[PDB]
Amino acid sequence: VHGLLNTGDNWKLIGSDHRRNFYYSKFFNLLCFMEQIDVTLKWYKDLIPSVFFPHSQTMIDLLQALDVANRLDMVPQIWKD
Amino acid sequence: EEVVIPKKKTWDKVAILQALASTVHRDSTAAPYVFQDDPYLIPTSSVESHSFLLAKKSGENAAKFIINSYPKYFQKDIAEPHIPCLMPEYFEPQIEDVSEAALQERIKLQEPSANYNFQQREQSEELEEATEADNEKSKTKAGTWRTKNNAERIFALMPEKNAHSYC
Amino acid sequence: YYVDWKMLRDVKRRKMAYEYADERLRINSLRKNTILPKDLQEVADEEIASLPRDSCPVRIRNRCVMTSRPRGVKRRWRLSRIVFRHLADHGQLSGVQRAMW
Amino acid sequence: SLWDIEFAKQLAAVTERPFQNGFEEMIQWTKEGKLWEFPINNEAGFDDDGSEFHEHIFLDKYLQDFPKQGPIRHFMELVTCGLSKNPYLSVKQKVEHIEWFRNYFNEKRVILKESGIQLN
Amino acid sequence: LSEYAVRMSRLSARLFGEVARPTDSKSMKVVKLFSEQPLAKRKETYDWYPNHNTYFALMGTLRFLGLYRDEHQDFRDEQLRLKKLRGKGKPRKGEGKRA
Amino acid sequence: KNRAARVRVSKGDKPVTYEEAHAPHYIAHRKGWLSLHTGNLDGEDHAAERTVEDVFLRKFMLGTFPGCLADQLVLKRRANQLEICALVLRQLPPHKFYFLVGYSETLLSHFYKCPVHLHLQTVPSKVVYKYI
Amino acid sequence: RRKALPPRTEKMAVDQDWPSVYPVAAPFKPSAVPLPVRMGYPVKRGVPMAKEGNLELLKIPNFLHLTPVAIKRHCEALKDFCTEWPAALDSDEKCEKHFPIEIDTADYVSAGPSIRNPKARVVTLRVKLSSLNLDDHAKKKLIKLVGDRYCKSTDVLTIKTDRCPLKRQNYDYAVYLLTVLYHESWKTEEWEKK
Amino acid sequence: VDVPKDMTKPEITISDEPDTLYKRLSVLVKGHDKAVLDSYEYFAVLAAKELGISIKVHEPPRKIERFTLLKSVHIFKKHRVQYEMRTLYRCLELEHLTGSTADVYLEYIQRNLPEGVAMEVTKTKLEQLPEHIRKPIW
RNA sequence: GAACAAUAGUAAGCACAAUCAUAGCACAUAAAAACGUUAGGUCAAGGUGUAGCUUAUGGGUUGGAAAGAAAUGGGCUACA
Ligand SMILES: [Mg+2]
Ligand SMILES: [Mg+2]
Ligand SMILES: [Mg+2]
Ligand SMILES: [Mg+2]
Ligand SMILES: [Mg+2]
Ligand SMILES: [Mg+2]
Ligand SMILES: [Mg+2]
Ligand SMILES: [Mg+2]
Ligand SMILES: [Mg+2]
Ligand SMILES: [Mg+2]
Repeated sequence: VHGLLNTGDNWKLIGSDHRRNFYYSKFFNLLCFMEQIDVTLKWYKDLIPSVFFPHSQTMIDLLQALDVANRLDMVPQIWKD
Repeated sequence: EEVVIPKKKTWDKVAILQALASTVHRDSTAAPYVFQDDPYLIPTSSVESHSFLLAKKSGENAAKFIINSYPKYFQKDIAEPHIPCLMPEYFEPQIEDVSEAALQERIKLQEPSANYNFQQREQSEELEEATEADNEKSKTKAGTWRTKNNAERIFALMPEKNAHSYC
Repeated sequence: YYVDWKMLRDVKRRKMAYEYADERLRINSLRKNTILPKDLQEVADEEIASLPRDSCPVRIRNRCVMTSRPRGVKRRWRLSRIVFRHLADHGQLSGVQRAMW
Repeated sequence: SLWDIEFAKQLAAVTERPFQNGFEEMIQWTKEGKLWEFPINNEAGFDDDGSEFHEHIFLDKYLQDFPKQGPIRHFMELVTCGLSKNPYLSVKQKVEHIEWFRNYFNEKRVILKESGIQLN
Repeated sequence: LSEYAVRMSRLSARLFGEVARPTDSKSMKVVKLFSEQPLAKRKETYDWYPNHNTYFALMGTLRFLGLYRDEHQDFRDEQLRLKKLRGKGKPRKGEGKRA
Repeated sequence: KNRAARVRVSKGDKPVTYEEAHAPHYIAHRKGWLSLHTGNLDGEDHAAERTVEDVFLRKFMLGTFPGCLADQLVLKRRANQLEICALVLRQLPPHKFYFLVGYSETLLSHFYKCPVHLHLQTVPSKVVYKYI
Repeated sequence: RRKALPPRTEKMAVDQDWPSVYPVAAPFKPSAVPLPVRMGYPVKRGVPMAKEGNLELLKIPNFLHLTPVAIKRHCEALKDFCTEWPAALDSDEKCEKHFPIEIDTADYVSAGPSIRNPKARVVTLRVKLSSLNLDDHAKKKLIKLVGDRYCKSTDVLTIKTDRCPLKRQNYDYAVYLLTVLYHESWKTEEWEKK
Repeated sequence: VDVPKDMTKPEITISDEPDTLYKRLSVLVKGHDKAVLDSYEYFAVLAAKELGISIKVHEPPRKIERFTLLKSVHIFKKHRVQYEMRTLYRCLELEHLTGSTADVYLEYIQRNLPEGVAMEVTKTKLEQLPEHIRKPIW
């Protein structure tokens, strides 16, 4: 479905920025724990500092994902973000 | 016999520009393109992003309000290909007391269309099936007892056509 | 406001010059040709003399568009030499530099 | 049909977005008409009312009602040669110049009679 | 110079659009004015000046609408305010001479 | 003495920008031109209209950013679009920066009938080249 | 409330591509450029100024959107729009036999709201006279008819037209001049026998 | 790694009309500074070699337009201040070239023209004969 | 407020110098030349502080601006 968004035309199918950050928040809510860290951190720097800035539901979930995956090096950069 | 002439290609003016935009993809580190990407002007949060975008839109609306408030300062044209959107827009009716023009002039701009209809009705000038259709459409696009008054205006004076009236 | 009443009068003079520019051309065409009869040519002098005074191109003065100096004006920039030097020494004009050879 | 225009505007508000790319800004300005159409030709937008070169060069069809053998023909062929040579002037204004000369020679009739040569 | 050359020159004038019959150097003037743009109609001539009235009026309206701030008219306003505070102001029209 | 476009030598405490610190005979030697446009070439027309547009841009930006405008503008003309490049101090809120940016964009686009860009860099203070 | 953010240089990766950052003409905004670039005359103890707060880097035109990798990408995009030149017309002499008429036209570009240049109306039509079916007497009548527009050395005829407002009208008038010269060169009249 | 898919959407329609052929196309750029013209020449030659045009570039000689003005405001004619405008030329010759290639190359060069320069294009084109000359006689 | 086989002078900086242009060096020319002096010139390029007008010291139209008793500066043409 992300490929479907990217295929024809990127921006003209989502009306508002509000429903667009809803889309990206639940998108990272899925992608954080159902994929691995190597692609999760790579789409983290692609989506979060560019597209929208996080809400609390997508703030808590990277914290629980790094706690599940036992990744302690990644904490200060996302804290500064 | 050895003359070989290839056939020509016809394109719309911007097809090459989408051909370049196909190669130029999105930037990973950049801000949204509307905002200035100076770090003082980069929005920190989504509230700041909405604030900056609505501030720019309010600036656009304010400057266009200045243009529509004082159109005589922008009447001079420097651009010879004559861009029509860059001219100031007139929101005034052209002819005041002539009903058949002033009606549609104040329809194409609610209160003004009602005043034009009242001025047409006070001089016993009969509005046709098109002027009444435009006035009813202008009332419906903007705006409950005045709706019933407009219904009595639609049906009581003229047998106005269905395909506008019920619509 | 224009900066000076002389500038205002020159604007009005250019206005009547553009308004009457075609008729001066049409009458002077009859005037400046020797094939035409002299009885017609003296009449053509009469309607060229009965025209308003400020519609003539020789009354048009080239002044500075900034400060309206009557003379010392470059025709390319329509600027006086002092204003031209003031914008040129600040680097506000492209391609203009102090000359050194 | 105001409701079709309202439907088109409500669909176009969904379709339009804040600009995400400079190339998107250029295509929107070119489609609106703000930007020049590339490659540039200097006569873009000016067709001179669809006129051709034969209406600009040959002015003989507006010389039909003239005295054919006098100095009027001399004066008018010099004038129409100038109008054919002039690039900056439109064909309607050339017709206006010829009709002005016709009107002038129509009001002034007696002075051509006391000139010494009879002209129609 | 031969009559053949006269016919060749006249024919060349007819095809290329010049004046075929012989014409005086004084009489080529009317051809020159009808071929050239007249001086008063040139854009350099009538569009010589910027519209200073519209410039001043637009910028004054922006000054009173508080989108542009004009330090020079601020200076004139402050100096006129100081002059009127000192007491030497601009009189009414018609009171200066007789009174 | 030559006095055009020069800052006078004080006791040694006045800050100076690079453009104000160079005499006009350093133009196209050490410092460049604040406006770049076509009309000042050899066989090219329309220089005076670009000049008066340049002047009106300088006064309008100087009064539109009062006190928070640091130094002189950069005015680029490239295929009828006009780029106005500014150094603005961090004085006003970014709300007011974006309000004035959108206002100046739409107003100058509708006033010169050409597309306009407003490009800004916002700085802490005036950039000091010498003295101080 | 003052806020200060680090620029895009710290967030810029080693292997990121530049045309994605710079699509079009840019004023050299210094925050998005990772290169530490210095320009300006230094002080005797000082150094040239850095990229922040410098107007000389803002004055200078930039080629950052014209990096060579971006040139390869953009020209690979324009490769679909171009068409091939014929193999038989590779040589100037074969071009001379096949297409004898050449037409010089001009288009001008300038920075300003006005497009029109009065010198853009010109049309210069050049024809080699050896490619036509002019006879001997018709050829001599053609030279004595056109006069100075024919070169006696290189045997070419050059007609420059200026009088029409449009370049298409000038092209039609020039090709009309060529065809009326061709039709009136062959005519033998009564005064031509003298 | 966030790769949008199917970015390409071209619109090319081939007409039945024969394409216009140009014998030669001259691009004369004039500017104030030499470095911008040199880098722009490198850009144009690189685009030409990737498009397959096989061009030649030469530098026409410069001309300098010089004038003299008064140094002071009121009365000093002995002392003058002189001004100088410098224009520099670079000429590109384009040989054996077609119509659509001419259009796309010219607009790619035109949109990438910088701020301080100008240019003239001079197109000489291939056309066999008009239809009223071929082999009729009146 | 300095003595180099050195006896109270350090000195950021501005000038000089260096650099740059007259499309290759060099020379020459150009450009530059600080702080100050002459209350040197310019309210008539333009803005202005102060002091004066507001049926006038303001705003428009028409017509006129002479002339050499004399003296003198700088040039052009010569006196071959
Ligand atoms: Mg005044
Ligand atoms: Mg005069
Ligand atoms: Mg010191
Ligand atoms: Mg050197
Ligand atoms: Mg030396
Ligand atoms: Mg000197
Ligand atoms: Mg020196
Ligand atoms: Mg004195
Ligand atoms: Mg004064
Ligand atoms: Mg002297």
